[PDB]
Amino acid sequence: NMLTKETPETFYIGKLIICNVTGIAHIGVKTRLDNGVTGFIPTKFLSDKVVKRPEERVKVGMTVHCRIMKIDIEKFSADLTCRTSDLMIAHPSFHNINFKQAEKMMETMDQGDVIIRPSSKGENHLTVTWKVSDGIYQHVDVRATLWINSEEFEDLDEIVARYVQPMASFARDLLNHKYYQDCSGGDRKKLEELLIKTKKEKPTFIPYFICACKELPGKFLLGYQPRGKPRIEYVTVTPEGFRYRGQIFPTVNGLFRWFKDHYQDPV
Amino acid sequence: MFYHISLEHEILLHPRYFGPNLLNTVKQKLFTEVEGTCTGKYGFVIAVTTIDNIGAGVIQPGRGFVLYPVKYKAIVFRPFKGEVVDAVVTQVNKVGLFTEIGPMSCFISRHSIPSEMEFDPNSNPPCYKTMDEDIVIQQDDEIRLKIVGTRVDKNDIFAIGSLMDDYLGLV
Amino acid sequence: KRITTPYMTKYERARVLGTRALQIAMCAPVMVELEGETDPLLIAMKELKARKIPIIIRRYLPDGSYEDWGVDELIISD
Amino acid sequence: GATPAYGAWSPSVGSGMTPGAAGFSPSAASD
Amino acid sequence: EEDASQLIFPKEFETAETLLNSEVHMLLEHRKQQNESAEDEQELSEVFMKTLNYTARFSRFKNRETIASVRSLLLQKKLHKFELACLANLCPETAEESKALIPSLEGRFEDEELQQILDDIQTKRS
Repeated sequence: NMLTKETPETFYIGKLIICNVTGIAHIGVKTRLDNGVTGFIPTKFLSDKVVKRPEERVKVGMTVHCRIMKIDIEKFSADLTCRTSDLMIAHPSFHNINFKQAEKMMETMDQGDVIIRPSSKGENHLTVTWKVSDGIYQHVDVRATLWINSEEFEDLDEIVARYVQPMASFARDLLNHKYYQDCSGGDRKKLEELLIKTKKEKPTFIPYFICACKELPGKFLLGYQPRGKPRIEYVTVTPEGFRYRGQIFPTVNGLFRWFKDHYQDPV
Repeated sequence: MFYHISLEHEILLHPRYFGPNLLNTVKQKLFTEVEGTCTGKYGFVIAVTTIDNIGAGVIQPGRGFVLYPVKYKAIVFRPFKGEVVDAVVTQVNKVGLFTEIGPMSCFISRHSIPSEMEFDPNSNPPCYKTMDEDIVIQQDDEIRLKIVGTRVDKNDIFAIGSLMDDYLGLV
Repeated sequence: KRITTPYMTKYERARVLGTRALQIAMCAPVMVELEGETDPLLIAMKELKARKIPIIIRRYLPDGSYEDWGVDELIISD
Repeated sequence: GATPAYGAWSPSVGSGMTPGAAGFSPSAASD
Repeated sequence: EEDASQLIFPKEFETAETLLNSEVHMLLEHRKQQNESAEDEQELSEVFMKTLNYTARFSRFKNRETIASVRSLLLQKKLHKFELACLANLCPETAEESKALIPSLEGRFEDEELQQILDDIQTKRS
C-alpha cells in the first residue's frame, strides 16, 4: 500500500480488472496491472498448461480485459479470467443486413410473413418487405413514400398491422383468383401472345387474366382484348384498398364489380 | 419580467440537410440556437413557443450554405430598473443576501438592509432577526425586492436588489 | 401575372447547373437515379434534363418587383 | 440506392379508339 | 434613463405583450409535456428547470379561466400594460401597500377604487 498504492481492498471479485500481460515465466502470462500490481495470469486463466502459452485469451504486450476474481496486488498475483464468459401466418420477425444476401431468406416463408430490416440509402430509415407472390416483393422504403411520425419508432407492432396486413390480405385475394397466371414473373413479351392465342378458340367470349410484374412490384396487369388489338392497364394496391382509374374501393370485390360495367365503352 | 414578442433570426443550413425533412431540420436548428441565450437588446430569452413562417432560402453564390430568415414567436425576460418582483432567498451571508430571480441572481448588502435585521452567526443556519425575534427571514422564503440596477455579463444578466422600501418580506 | 419570358436563358441555365453541381459535391441528395456516374456536374445536367432541380429563379424587374420561376415550370433551351 | 420507390410511380393510362357494339357479358352482384 | 417606475421603456419593448406568472408557468408546463414525448429529442436544459421551479412557487391560480378573468377585468381600465403584470402577480393586501410598492399608482386613482380591485384579486386567488 505504501509503495504500490493499490491494496486488495480496492479490487473486488467480479469487477473487470485489466491485466496487461507483458511476459510469461513458464506457462502463464505474468504482467503488470493498471495500478502497478504484478498481474500474474496462471494457466487456468488461459487454459494452457503443457501447450503453447495463451495468446488469444491474454494479450501479449498489450492490456487484455478480464474478470477480476482475485485480489493479489501485494502478493504479485492477478486472477484475471481470459475468457469473455468469465467477465459476465403473419409471423413478424426481426433483423438487428444487405439487400443481395437478404433475398436468400425470403423464398422459404409463405405468403403473409412480414420481415422488418434496416434501409440502405440514408440514416434512421427502415424498409418493410412483405411477401406478395412467388418472386415478387415490394420493398416499401419508409422515410412507396410512406409518411409517418417519429413516435412509431419505439413500437413497430402497428405499422404493419395498419398498412401491411390489410394490403397483404388484398394482394392475396387476387392470388386465389379463378383466372390467375404467372408466365415467368409476368413479362410484357409473354403476356401479349397469350391474349391473341386465347381469342381464336372463342372469338365471341372475351375472357380476362390478372398478373403482377416483377421489375415493378405492386403494379398488377389487367389486360383485355376489345378487338384484334391488345391493351394494358395497370392498377395499384393501396393500404386501404385499390387504385383503379383514380377511384379507391373499400372491399376487394368492389373493384371487380365496378370493372365489369365500364369496359364496354369505345374508349 | 416575462414578455411575448416576435423576433427574427437567420441560420445557415448545410446542403447535407436537404430532403423531405428540410423544414423539420430548420425548426430543430432554430430550437437549439435561440433558447437560453441572452442579448443586450431584447434581454434574456427563455424558450420558443411557436414559429410564424419560414422565409425563402436565398442560396449564396459559390457556397452551398443557404440562409433562412425565420421569424419566431418566442418569449423573453428583460428586467428593468424600478420593477418589483417576488424571488426566493438562496443563501444568507454577512457580506450580503443572495436570491434567484428566475434566470437571474441578484444580491443585497447589509447597508441596504435596515439596522433592525441583525446577524445570527452563532446559530447554525445563517439568518437575520430583530431584537424581539418576531420576524424571521431565512433561505427558501418568498421574499420580495426592488430591481434598482441592471447588468449583462456577456449574455449573463446579473441585477442588484434593495431592501429600503417598506412592505418587503413575508406576505 | 408573370410577364417575363417563358424560356430559360443560357445564363440562368449555367448558373443553376453550377449551383446544383456544387450542392451535389457537398453531399446533398440527388433527384434522379444514377446510372453509374460520379461527376457532380454530369448529375446536375441529368437532373436538368429530367426537370427535377429543387431551385426557383427570382427574376428581378427594373421597377423593383420580382417573379419566382421554377426550373420545372419554364421551358429549357438546351 | 438499388431499391428506389416503387409505389410512388404514376400509372399512365393508355388512350385509343374502339367503336365497338354492346355485346359483352353482364355484371355480377357484390354480395 | 430606463426606469419602469416612471413608465419609460425602449421603442421595441413598448409594443410587447405582458405575461403573468401563472401564464408563463402553464406555457412552460405545456412545452415540457410536449417535449418529454416524441422520443429521440434533446432534453431540457438547466435554464428550463430553474425557470419551472421558480414560477411554480408563485402560481396564485392554476385554472386558465382564472387568468382569463383576471386579465379581462383588468384590461377594461385605463392602466398601461406594465401595470397589468406587477399588480396581478404581487397581489397586495391593501391599497396603501400597492401604492407604496408601485409609485405610479400615487394619485393615478382613488383609494377605494384600487382597494376594491385588490380585494377582487385576492378573492380570485385559489
